[PDB]
Amino acid sequence: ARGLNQVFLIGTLTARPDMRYTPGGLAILDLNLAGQDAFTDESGQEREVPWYHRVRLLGRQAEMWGDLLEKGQLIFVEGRLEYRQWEKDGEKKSEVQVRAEFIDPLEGRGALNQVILMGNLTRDPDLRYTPQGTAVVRLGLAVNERTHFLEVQAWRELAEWASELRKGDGLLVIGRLVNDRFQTRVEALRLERPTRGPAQAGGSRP
Amino acid sequence: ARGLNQVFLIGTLTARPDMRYTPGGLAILDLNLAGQDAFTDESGQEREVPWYHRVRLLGRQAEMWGDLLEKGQLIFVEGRLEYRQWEKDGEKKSEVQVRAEFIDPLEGRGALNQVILMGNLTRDPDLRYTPQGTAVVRLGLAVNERTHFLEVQAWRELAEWASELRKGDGLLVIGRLVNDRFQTRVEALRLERPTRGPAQAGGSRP
Repeated sequence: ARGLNQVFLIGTLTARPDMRYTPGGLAILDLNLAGQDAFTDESGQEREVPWYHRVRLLGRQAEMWGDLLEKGQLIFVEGRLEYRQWEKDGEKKSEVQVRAEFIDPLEGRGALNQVILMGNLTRDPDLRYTPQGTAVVRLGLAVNERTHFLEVQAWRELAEWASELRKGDGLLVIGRLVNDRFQTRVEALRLERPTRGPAQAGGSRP
Repeated sequence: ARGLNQVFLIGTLTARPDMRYTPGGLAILDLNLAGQDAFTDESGQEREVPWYHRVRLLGRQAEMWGDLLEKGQLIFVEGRLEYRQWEKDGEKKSEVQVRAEFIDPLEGRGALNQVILMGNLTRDPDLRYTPQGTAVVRLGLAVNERTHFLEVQAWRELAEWASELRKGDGLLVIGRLVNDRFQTRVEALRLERPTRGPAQAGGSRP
């Protein structure tokens, strides 16, 4: 594909979902989900961070659930990232939220956070280093599967590789959604550069 | 969702793709991809297995690439699993293949195998144990996002949990696609049971 925007989550409801409708009649259901990621590796030496994401469900899906979800329920989400900007208003000029296309409450018997995107860089990479000497890069990505602008961050080896990218380059991103004003951004676990599609005729050749 | 069928791969072409058309004019392009998964964990004690999957691209996508792919090219695939059965013919009565909706050749500068499914069990679980005493279960899953029948396998803790499932139960599967007659099946890395949708009125109540 050219523009790809996919989010998969599995977290627990932190409050009872509260229904709501628009003046015209559109059902809107916001679910606050929490879970955690184990950023650790090797034989320990690291640990694991928590995440809290509000996911929005609209329409008939919102209509069939906005009444049955109890605080503490484990839920599976299949959705995408939504970018919105305005004047005035909010916290701030803009926000990125998770939009649920579907949801499926799961049995708890007695967390998953994955994101995959593909777009174009909106500006040149920004490589920086931490006091300890760890490479870190911030990337601006434009995704149109309106256009959505998303922030991505990568560390160490990946950061240094990404520092060689150029504004406008295509980028495939695979990672997890993270928090922090306050901003929802993507923490890249994997990065690849898709070579552009087939090569036209060309005036002077290439 | 109810029926979910998503496959994501990143592997290297093992031969130059060979174009082909149907009598009516449909473009068909088969790509043979290879890669490997590191089934290992903890401080070693394990290693990593290889995979070879033929992915089929049809139509205009097949038309725009079936000429530019060189043996050795790294490719990203976004697709789904396809089940086909017949009489006579093949190897054998049936086959499961990966159907590519899109593909994106990637720059190699100078592997990914993930599957997510949701369907219903077609029969009761089959729990077995290895000589070493390791729990292993084989599950039959029916997915309709025609219906596709897929085989799934899980080990240890997951296998014993899955042995408590019943024919007809809903199941969410997250794992990797594996080989081996010869059969393409799914190796579950994660399993969850989605509680069925909202509860009707009910004659005697439930």
